[PDB]
Amino acid sequence: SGQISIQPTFSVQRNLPFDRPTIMAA
Amino acid sequence: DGERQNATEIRASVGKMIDGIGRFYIQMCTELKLSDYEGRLIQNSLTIERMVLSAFDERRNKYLEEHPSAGKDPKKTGGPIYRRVDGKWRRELILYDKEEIRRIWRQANNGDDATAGLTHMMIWHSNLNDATYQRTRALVRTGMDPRMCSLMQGSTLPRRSGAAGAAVKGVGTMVMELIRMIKRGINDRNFWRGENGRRTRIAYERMCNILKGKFQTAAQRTMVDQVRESRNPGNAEFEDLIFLARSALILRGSVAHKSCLPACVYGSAVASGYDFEREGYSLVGIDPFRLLQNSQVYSLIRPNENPAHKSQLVWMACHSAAFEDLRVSSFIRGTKVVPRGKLSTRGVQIASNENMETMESSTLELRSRYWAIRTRSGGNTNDMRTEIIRLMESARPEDVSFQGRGVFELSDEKATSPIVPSFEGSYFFG
Amino acid sequence: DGERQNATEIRASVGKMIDGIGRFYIQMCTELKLSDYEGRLIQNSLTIERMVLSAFDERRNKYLEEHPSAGKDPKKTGGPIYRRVDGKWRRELILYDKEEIRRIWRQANNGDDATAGLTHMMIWHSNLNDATYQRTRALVRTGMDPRMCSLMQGSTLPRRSGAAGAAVKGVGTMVMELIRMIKRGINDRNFWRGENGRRTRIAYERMCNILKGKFQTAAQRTMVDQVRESRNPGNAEFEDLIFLARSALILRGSVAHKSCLPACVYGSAVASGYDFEREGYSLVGIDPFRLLQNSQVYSLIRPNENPAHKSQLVWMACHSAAFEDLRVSSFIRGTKVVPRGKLSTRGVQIASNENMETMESSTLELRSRYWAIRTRSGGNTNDMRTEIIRLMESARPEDVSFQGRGVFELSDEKATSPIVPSFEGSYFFG
Amino acid sequence: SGQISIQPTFSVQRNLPFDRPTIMAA
Amino acid sequence: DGERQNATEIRASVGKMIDGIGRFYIQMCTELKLSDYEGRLIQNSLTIERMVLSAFDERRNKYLEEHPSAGKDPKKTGGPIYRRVDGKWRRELILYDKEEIRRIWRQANNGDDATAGLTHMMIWHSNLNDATYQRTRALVRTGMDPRMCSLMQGSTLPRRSGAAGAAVKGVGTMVMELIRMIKRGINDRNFWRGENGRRTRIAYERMCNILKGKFQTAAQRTMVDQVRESRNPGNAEFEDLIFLARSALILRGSVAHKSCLPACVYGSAVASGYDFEREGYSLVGIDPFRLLQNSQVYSLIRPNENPAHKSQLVWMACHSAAFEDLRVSSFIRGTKVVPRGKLSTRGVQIASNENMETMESSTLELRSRYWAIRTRSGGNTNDMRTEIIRLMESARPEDVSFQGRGVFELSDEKATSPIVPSFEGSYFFG
Amino acid sequence: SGQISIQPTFSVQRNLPFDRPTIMAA
Amino acid sequence: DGERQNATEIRASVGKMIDGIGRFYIQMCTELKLSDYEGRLIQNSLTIERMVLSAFDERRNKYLEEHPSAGKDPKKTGGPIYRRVDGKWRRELILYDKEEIRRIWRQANNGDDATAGLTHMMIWHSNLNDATYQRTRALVRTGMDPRMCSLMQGSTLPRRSGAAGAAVKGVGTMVMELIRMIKRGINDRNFWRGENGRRTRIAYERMCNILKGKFQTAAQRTMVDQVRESRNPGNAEFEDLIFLARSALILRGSVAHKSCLPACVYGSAVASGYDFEREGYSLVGIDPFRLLQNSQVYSLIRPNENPAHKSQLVWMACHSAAFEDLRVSSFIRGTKVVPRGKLSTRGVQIASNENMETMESSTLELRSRYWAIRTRSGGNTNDMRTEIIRLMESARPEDVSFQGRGVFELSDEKATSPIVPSFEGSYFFG
Amino acid sequence: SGQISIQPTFSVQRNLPFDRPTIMAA
Amino acid sequence: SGQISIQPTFSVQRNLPFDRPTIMAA
Amino acid sequence: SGQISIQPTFSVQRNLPFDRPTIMAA
RNA sequence: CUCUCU
RNA sequence: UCUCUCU
RNA sequence: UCUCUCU
RNA sequence: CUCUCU
RNA sequence: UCUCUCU
RNA sequence: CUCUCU
RNA sequence: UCUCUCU
RNA sequence: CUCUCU
RNA sequence: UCUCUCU
RNA sequence: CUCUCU
RNA sequence: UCUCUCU
RNA sequence: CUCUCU
Repeated sequence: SGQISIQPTFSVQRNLPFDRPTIMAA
Repeated sequence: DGERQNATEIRASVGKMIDGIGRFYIQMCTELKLSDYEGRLIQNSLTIERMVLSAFDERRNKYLEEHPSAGKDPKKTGGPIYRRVDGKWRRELILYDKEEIRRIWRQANNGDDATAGLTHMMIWHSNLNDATYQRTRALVRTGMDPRMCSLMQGSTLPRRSGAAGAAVKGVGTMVMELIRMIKRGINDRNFWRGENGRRTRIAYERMCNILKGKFQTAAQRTMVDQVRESRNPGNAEFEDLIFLARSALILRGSVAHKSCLPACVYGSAVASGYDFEREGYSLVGIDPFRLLQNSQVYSLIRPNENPAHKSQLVWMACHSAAFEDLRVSSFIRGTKVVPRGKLSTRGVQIASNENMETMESSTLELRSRYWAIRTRSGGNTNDMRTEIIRLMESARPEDVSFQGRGVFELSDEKATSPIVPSFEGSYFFG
Repeated sequence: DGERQNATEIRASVGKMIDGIGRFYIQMCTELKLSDYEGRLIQNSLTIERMVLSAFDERRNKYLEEHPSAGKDPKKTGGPIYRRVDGKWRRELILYDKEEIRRIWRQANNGDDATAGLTHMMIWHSNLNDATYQRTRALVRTGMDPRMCSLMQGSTLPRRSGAAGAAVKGVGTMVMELIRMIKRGINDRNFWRGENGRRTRIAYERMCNILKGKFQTAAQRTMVDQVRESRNPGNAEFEDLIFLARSALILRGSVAHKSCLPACVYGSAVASGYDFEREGYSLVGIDPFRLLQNSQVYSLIRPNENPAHKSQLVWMACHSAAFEDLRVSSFIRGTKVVPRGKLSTRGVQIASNENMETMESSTLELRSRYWAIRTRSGGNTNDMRTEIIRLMESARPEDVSFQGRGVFELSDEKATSPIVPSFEGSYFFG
Repeated sequence: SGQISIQPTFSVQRNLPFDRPTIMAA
Repeated sequence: DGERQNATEIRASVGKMIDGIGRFYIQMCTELKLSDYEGRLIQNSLTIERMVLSAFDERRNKYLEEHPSAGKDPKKTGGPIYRRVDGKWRRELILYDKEEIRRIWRQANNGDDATAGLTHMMIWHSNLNDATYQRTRALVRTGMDPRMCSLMQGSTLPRRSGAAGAAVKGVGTMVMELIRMIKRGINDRNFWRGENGRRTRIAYERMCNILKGKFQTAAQRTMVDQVRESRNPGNAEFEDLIFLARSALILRGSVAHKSCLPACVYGSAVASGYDFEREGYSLVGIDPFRLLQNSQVYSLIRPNENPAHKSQLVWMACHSAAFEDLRVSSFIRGTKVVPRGKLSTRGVQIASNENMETMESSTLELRSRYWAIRTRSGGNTNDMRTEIIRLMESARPEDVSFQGRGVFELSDEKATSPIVPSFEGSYFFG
Repeated sequence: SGQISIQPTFSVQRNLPFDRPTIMAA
Repeated sequence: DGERQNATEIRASVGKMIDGIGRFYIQMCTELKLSDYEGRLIQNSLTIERMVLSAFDERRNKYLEEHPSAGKDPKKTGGPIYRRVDGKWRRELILYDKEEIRRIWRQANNGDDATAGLTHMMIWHSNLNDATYQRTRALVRTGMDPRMCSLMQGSTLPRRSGAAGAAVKGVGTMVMELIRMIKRGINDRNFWRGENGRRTRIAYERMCNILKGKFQTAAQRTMVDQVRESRNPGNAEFEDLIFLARSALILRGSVAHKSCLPACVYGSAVASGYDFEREGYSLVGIDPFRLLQNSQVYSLIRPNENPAHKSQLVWMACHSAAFEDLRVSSFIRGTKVVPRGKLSTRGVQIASNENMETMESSTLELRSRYWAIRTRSGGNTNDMRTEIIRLMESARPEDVSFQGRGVFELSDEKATSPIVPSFEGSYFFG
Repeated sequence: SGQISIQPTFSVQRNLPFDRPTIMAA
Repeated sequence: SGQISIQPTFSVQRNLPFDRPTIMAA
Repeated sequence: SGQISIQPTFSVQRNLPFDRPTIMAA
């Protein structure tokens, strides 16, 4: 396993990624 | 906008705390007889910070007083000190009085305890620990899966931290404390009752209320309120808290992010004549970035190790970018950031069982091309369990949070013109 | 030490009250035509005491006047009287005027009401009831657990008792009254308000202040103060009062303990020529023990019952040792004290539905090897709920209260040399 | 259940006993 | 024993209520023009009782006022009245003003509302319903198994009953109300919140507290307290309440048992000149048994039905012996009691769709050889779920509760000599 | 099914019967 | 109707305050050397108002004196000033003495402090802030949900406002202050006690009494009284206050609404020769509407921004219609009012980090077709928690408050003929 | 979320709207 | 709410009415 | 508990001590 | 929730 | 005065 | 020289 | 609670 | 002498 | 999961 | 004509 | 809080 | 003018 | 928890 | 102003 | 479970 999504620290426009093939299913 | 007076007062207060920390480090360096090179070592600054933290730990001091240690007196502290003669580094252990350290700290702060500086040092240590090591063992031991590590920000912060420490720590650490409480409650029945029962109940109250305020959307807020309502929580709301931390990966709470620099940088700044009382300071503004821009810090480098990787680790620890997106971190720093997987460096601390014959000193490249304002938000998100689950379904890998909020050039001290980044690996612990 | 005059005045006052009680009992015995044996019956003395108490109950008298009873006039009183002819006991009911009883009481006290004697008789009755019966039904009905019975001292004392009655009654009885008030308040909303609202509020004030003064340590005192502060108390402070009574088992309050002898002993002492006005008296001194030492009291014994157990029950009721440690009680009395579990005797009172053909009379062995001074303290104890809980944690089954304070020989009338006891069952209601 | 701790009446040195297996737990 | 005044006051109050009920029934019989035989019909007395109950039902009256019925005005009441001319019974419907019934009730009680009489009549109706019909459909509908029916005492009592109605009703009825609340809570989410949320929460509080006081042993008391603690109870504590009612079959709570006679008996007693104000009364004493001993009541008998079985049903309803042991009930009555299975009789009420040509009238044999005092206890019983389960394991079919407490002869009005019964079928609904 | 154990109404010494073959098992 | 003298006196007083404000603005414009166009800028008037407010802030002045700022003296004030030469706008910072500003204010008011004008300016600033920005962060931080924003009227008013400021601020702001007090009380135990304890207790008293007077119906008034009664309030009455603010959305309190125009309009009116001392004034009458009808105000317009939206925002801020119904606001103004969601404009204030090269000036269309009298009521509304909940149930989306009270034509200066509106989006912050 | 009910400023006859699907339920 | 009890102006025999369901309770 | 602050009897310069951890909080 | 520790 | 990226 | 039944 | 800051 | 619509 | 019982 | 440091 | 009801 | 150790 | 509605 | 022992 | 939607 490992780190998955994100922890927004800086106020910059972005697209916070997540890994659905495992997070959505649980 | 009547906050300008309040904002100026807060800036003056944080500048005063930073100035006190810097002058205290200068006093400690002067009394401990280290040269300019030795005083700029990050290991020595970390040792001094541990000196202060252990000196002022009231509960630990009482514990050591009334249970004495084995061959280690409860009256004095120790810490690794590295000094250079003939060009070679060696480690020697110094013994300093806790009372003397406390007196120096009080004198350096105009006779004031100044717990704000202590909390700032603790937050810096916690950020370093988060950026250096993974505590997956504590995650698995308490029952939470090792799968999530983003919420573990500030998991190493002790309970003695004030409201700032509670605000800066992530949702995962609060959940970890809650599950530790629940595990201790399942262990024995005489809990929730008695004299200790009232104290543990109000502790649960306060920690659940700070988790209450940490969260963002209404459904998960209602869920944490309901699990709070339980008088004697157990296994079902054990899984409820597991799910609540689980939902934070998709709808995150508001976790504060601060730039807690090491005491070495503050000491060098004060030695240069900078007075933060008049100029002010801001843990989320340009001031820490500018301070790191014109400051030099040296660190001990182990054999067959990359100074660039250690400098990147130190920079991320300083700016609390351990869980920050790799792309935005590289854009802000200006150099592509190496995730923890291929970091060819161990921790910054040097263990006792190490050889003082193969270590070298290198400058830390704590310079960033861009600077940005740290945000305490979580990101745009726009029975209650099903409602919370339905919210995760909507999220698509394209929602743009902080719309119109870019990075700024170092010369842009007031942030006139944001820079829009255009977007590989994206996870530090991946 | 300027109290010697005050102590002598109090001794003279209590001696005067005791002398008045004794002469009143002598008058009642003379007018009711009982022999020396019949006049020394504890049942007859209890009947006379109930005569006086019912005669002077102003609220009960008014209630009976303005709501008449069924076939029982509100003007006269009754009570069981046992007389012996041909060696056999029988019970007959006498009818005496409340006005006549009141006139006799006033005449026996030099034309003074002397409510002190009435309060003393009420306290003796309450001590007998506490040493004889368990009111666990009242405990369970009001919501308090039946688990605690030590604090129920003086639970049968009516509200007409003065400050002495409030001081002698335990913490549990005050808590029981408080919970009865709270239950009546949850029953209806028109409470705390109106003309009756002011009176019930000042009643709550006074009873909460006497509980205020009853307690010992600062944290529980602060807790009772705070639950007092509530204008319209309810369920949360319902549980607060439950906890406050709950904490009294570990950190007890100061509950007065007095030696309230039956009117038979005082009457016999006065008939012997003893004048308590000059010699003085003390409800906590040697005087009641010495009076019981040289006094004889006879009691009715039911079939297949042990006179020794009834004598022990009467002795404990007299000395208010119902909740006293079994070991110290046995040491003071000189004979091992049987707890209530294996007491092979019913109550001293004989019910109306009883046969006057199988009852025998036996002497009560109210003689004790040692005598001790009664203490009004609670014992050494050295949010606020957690602080109170933490205090219970410290207590260990070895703390020695009343250090250096032992028992004294009957010949040791001034307590020169205390005797240190060396230490099985220890709970009367266990 | 039953009586638990003690109600000190006489001024004698003693060790006031309590039954923790149930009082401390509540 | 200072309760004698309190006991006498309670006896006077209950005697006054009984006298008011009797005089009210006499007034109703006088105004409705029924002969001595017609006035002694239990059906007519039940109709009059329903008259009073429907007249004073404030919520039902308001409901009928503001939602009018179909062809039935909300201003008047009706009820079956049976009268005899030429020896033959017929039923005719009378129309009487609710205001007139209320005025008659107030006048018969010296201008006092006297809700005690209304509650007594409601309890009599509930006892009759419990002794006549089984509400297994309501048990199965709410989720509880039909297996237990002992705890369903007073399940037909409406909410308008005071504290006496709550005390007399069994644990099963309280659990049924709790599960109805839980079902209504699972139905919609807007519950527990809003203006109605506060009222339903305090209703849950009060009903859970009366169930709190109903129970006997500490573990199940703690369990009901914990299920109370839940702010928003659901399915898990749904099963918790199912288990709590389930455990009541083995460790029962304290359920009051009262002798609520029909208004016919009280009316006949008052017509005979008996004044209960002076003589007093007691719902658990000998007084109801003696009143039934010298009272005659006639009832309508359906074709091919046994008058003895109907008399036994009426007697058990009067004495609330619906769930009482068959052997002890037969011993007290002196005639072997037929369980409900082989009772060859329908309900005492006669439906509208019945023929007024094949019905006969028979005297009810409400005479008992022995009389006993009703007990409000549950019987000797001497995580927490496992502890409760372990308690059921200990019970053996030989534990003797109420040791030394027997039955008494009717001539033994004060219960001098109890009679020990020596001990077939034992369950009424078996 | 049917009625199982008992509902003590009168204060008489007795042996309150229950039917274990079904009550204990659940 | 003896108020005519009182009403005329109040009109004269408010007219005198308005005249003083206008002459003060004229003096400031004359001394600061701005043309007619520059003097009519709303930004310049706002800067002058901040000048006055910062000059007279006694607590802030003392704070700055005894804690000096960083590079900013505590003796002088600053503010953005915009001037036009060659047609182009630029911002320059002026430095003026606090003493000089105070002297000018005193001279412009005939040597009188005239705190009424200061309070009026503060209320105008608060109305502008409420109509411009949403403080949902302060709502979520203190624990109240962000769901309600109608009650947040006057949340930015500092404590130095007099009784008028307390009356004009909404229920939500008072609740926010109460919860801030409660949070500070849960933080530390040494509160409610000591010298500061008395002051904070009387502050709680006064603020709870003004909330007492703010509310409308009796049940919620009783609730606020009871939460006041608590000596040391905590978490339960924390939720009680949350519910009390929660109930204000359905049964609102009486919140005053005033037309606080900017100092620019008053200065222009005084420059035109209007004397409000003789003609009088009324913050709820036609006078502010008529004054805005014949007054011209210019504002700075940011690039790609709509002047109409900024004019609508300024108009709503002037008339305190931030939370007013969209339909009635559009009917009164005569132009359909755009809610905050699609307002294509930022705040009226121009930040320091802004370019002085792309800004244009436009006239503010502060003209309304209709005028109406502001009402300080809340609307028709016709345990106590359940009673309050039941009240919310009754409300239906058709109750017509202010029956017969319409709007009036500008020519209808005395309101002879009201106009009945006939009734899309209806919420500004929706 | 957003603004819900109303804050009556002007004395005009109206029908003060509220959004029950969320306010009544809490 | 509204007017509750009475203000005796004329000297006429009467039964001065009050509304207890709310006055007595407060 | 015990004695807390001081009762100045002699006219000598001193620093009158108090125990804030309990006196200030009440 | 970009600029203010708590 | 101890330490470790990743059960 | 004003006015309004009913937060 | 339409016309009156507090 | 600061600022921001909408965790 | 190398150095710390639980 | 009494006495006790510290509920 | 051993010797004094309150 | 009543009474009962221990739901 | 046998004798007292609540 | 209705009623039914036992899904 | 014959008379009552849920």
